[PDB]
Amino acid sequence: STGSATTTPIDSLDDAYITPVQIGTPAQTLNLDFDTGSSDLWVFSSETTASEVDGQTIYTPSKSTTAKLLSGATWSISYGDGSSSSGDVYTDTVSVGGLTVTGQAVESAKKVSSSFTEDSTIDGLLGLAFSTLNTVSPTQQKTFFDNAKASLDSPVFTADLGYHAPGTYNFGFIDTTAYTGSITYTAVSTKQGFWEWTSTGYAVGSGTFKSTSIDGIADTGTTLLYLPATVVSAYWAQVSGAKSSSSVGGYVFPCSATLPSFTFGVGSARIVIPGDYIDFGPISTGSSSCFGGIQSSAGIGINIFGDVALKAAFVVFNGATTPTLGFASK
Repeated sequence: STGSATTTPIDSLDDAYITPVQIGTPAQTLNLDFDTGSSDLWVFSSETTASEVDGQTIYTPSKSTTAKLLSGATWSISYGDGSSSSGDVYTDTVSVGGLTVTGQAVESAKKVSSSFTEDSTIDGLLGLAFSTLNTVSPTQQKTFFDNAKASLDSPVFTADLGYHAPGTYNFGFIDTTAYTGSITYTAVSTKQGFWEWTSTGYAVGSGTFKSTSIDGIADTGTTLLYLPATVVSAYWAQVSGAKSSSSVGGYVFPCSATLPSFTFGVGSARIVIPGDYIDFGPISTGSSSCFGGIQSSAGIGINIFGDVALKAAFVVFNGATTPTLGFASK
């Protein structure tokens, strides 16, 4: 089997991407944030505290003839941005782009933090990291991909995120029309539960490539590119007037700037992030200070190849017995 679904930016900055997901019988379609940095499929629901729901579409398990309470199971998750959610668990039929999993754990939120409430466009998350990170207790549950894997034509999924445009998540096949040149594959460590890999270096604009190992995670659920302070300083030093602002929470730059590109290494291959991808717009409405899309990972504890990086590539998440990651230009 295979599946193919379009993923759409939630706003004009590509802050996140939503993908329609069918849950239950008859189908209830919710728009979920596919997150290769976490491993829980959770949804706004009829159980979510009413004051914490503001415009989201909810899953109502009592209206699904295939929903079953997973008795005694609870979940609770905290994300890198400080947001969180928790609740109980149902199993139900879940379909993405024509690919169906029966008996998928659907984690129903009883509580969500303010950031989730305030984002009316995201109805929940669909985790695509390794199932070892799944938070369901006392019986850990499998991700949608893990459940689907054995049925797929090939044990892979691909992320093809758009810049200010829709893109695609495919399951079970590699669309050879969706990228240019060849795909370069690189080793993955699953020791921390992430799609963790090592970039071979970077360049800023038309500058020379610096060969240096940068361990980080491929994370579709993180907006920006978070890299070591040395690398980030070298980038922003090429933008007149750019500075790190403790009050804003990262590097800002004059909105009048033209940003240089940023290149990262994948083995001997190179992925180029155009400068425009690094512009996250005014820090507040009407400001002439703009927020940068490359930020320091210092104090996160891990480097994160988030959407800023991934949307410059066609990315293969290869879930074979020994997982790997592939990157192609597009």
